[PDB]
Amino acid sequence: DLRLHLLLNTSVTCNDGSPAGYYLKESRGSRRWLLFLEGGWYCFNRENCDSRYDTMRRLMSSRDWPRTRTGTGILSSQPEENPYWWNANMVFIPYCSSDVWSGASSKSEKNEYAFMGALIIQEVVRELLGRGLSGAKVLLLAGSSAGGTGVLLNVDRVAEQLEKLGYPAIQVRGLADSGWFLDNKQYRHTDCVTITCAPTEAIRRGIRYWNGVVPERCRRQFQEGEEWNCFFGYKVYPTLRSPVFVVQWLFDEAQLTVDNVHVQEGLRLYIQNLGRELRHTLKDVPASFAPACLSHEIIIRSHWTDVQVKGTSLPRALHCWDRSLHPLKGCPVHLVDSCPWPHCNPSCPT
Ligand SMILES: *[C@@H]1O[C@H](CO)[C@@H](O)[C@H](O)[C@H]1NC(C)=O
Ligand SMILES: [NH3+]Cc1cc(-c2ccccc2)no1
Repeated sequence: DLRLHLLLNTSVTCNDGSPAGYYLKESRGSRRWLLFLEGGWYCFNRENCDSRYDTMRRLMSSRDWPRTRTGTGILSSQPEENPYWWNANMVFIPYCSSDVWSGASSKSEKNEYAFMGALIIQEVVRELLGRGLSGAKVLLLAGSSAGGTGVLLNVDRVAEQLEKLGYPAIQVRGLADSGWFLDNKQYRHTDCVTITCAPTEAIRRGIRYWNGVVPERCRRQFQEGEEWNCFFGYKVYPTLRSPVFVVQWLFDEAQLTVDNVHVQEGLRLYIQNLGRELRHTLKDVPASFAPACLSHEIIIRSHWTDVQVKGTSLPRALHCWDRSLHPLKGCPVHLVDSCPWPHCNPSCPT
């Protein structure tokens, strides 16, 4: 079990002004630290944030959080469940800012909600430095779904934070799971009039509502009013300096949802073209794992050890990545299926 700590800086808050926090399991022997960002979509105006507060309140508030959590998948401390990093220091950071971890805005007389995701990450890192992170050799910032996109938005800022604080020896790296989306043509169309709003338009509105922040080099490329581009992995990844491993199902359920897909020729060609386009964007990503499955998230699932690409599991590929950061015979790090239909890989989740 990981133990809850609410942030000592009470000005860094969840949506409703309650303190943000983190769950921690220390490993005294180890100089490896895993900081995991939870996911779960977002909200981008008063009306759809109010709805999220009624029936998804744990994603908006710490008032009802439990005192402990069990570590699962890559956050497990049992080598049988976690062949990769079972002896690491483990941190789970709950997602309570509804801003894809991009926001820097406080609740105030003009703001019903606070959107502080970017500041929550920075404050967790601080307070951890007084609990043993100051002795680390590797900090892996990982996350799933909205948390995976959050890795891409925040990994270089964590690296810059630690450099300016006087810790040049800690190696910061990223692991982005199910956060690599395409701003592609939808299978059926609707103008943005919540349910009808495409992610490009929803994120453009959200950035303005959240006071959202994107990595500096990407911001400089796309400039004012076009920062939404940096929420799409294939556009922001080439601007990053930190090593980032990309995990992405070729037919992600969240991607199909935003494409208005729920089989005849038209839809067959649409689905096959989606897999080809995703594979094309990963062509020159040297650390990646992309199976031809219809699913969503993987790295904190207990059975994450079961899926393989070309005979190599995800825990193995991540271990091969570690070795490469010290090509390797029989220990690959770029693993992308070429078969073109969901579940053409027999190891896909059921
Ligand atoms: C608390 O967090 C706020 C928001 O990031 C920051 O401006 C302030 O400096 C922090 N205070 C301390 C004492 O760390
Ligand atoms: N939790 C799923 C999720 C997906 C997204 C998302 C992020 C960027 C672009 C399109 C969708 N945000 O959250």
